[PDB]
Amino acid sequence: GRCTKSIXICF
Amino acid sequence: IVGGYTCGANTVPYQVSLNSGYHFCGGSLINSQWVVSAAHCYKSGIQVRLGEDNINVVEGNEQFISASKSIVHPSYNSNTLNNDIMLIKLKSAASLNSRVASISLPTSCASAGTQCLISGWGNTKSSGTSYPDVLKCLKAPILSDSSCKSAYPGQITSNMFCAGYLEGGKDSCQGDSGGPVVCSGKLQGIVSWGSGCAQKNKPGVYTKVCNYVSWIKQTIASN
Ligand SMILES: [Ca+2]
Repeated sequence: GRCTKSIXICF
Repeated sequence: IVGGYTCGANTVPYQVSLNSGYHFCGGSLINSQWVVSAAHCYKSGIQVRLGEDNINVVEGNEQFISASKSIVHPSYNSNTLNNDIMLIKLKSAASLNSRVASISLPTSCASAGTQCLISGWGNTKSSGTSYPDVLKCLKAPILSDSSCKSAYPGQITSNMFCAGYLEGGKDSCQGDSGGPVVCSGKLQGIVSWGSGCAQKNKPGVYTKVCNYVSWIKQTIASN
């Protein structure tokens, strides 16, 4: 799934 | 950064780390007082760390400066990630030198095929988790509109672009968000999202900074 590339958001 | 290389200390002098007791996102210094990052990196209590190489050791050349303003784009959509841009104002101006320097904003958008430098302290593995001490770098091309939309149908807005490698193995990853995509000396991209990291047919997606130059200028001028 698509996720932001931050530590530690998915959709 | 997956499939990249060690940049070398202070070779990417506009790269900053956003720190809240740990590194959580990157950013790009665009003048002595202002950093560009991703809207999804927003939180209270951000400390901007400039001049970093090893983020876990005080080596010299670091400047730690509190964020005094963190301005998420008013039209940021947390579900679609459209308008994934944030401006951070530093509490005091950074001291600019060879190891801490600003990166130019674009005067026009970049074209497909153009080589860019993507950098950060994010995960270096496509499967599992390994976080580096030192800054990693990757050279990656901008992909066409058609390959980007094919990879992510119904998800790419006019404010996004793809960059990287459809064969897999080379990408930005978790912890790189907010950091720079610089192409011929211009900040064209902000690390935003993707399906996993370095997966086949799933390139990185980046905020299209050329669409925001006017907004950035207007926002800085009024703050
Ligand atoms: Ca350090």
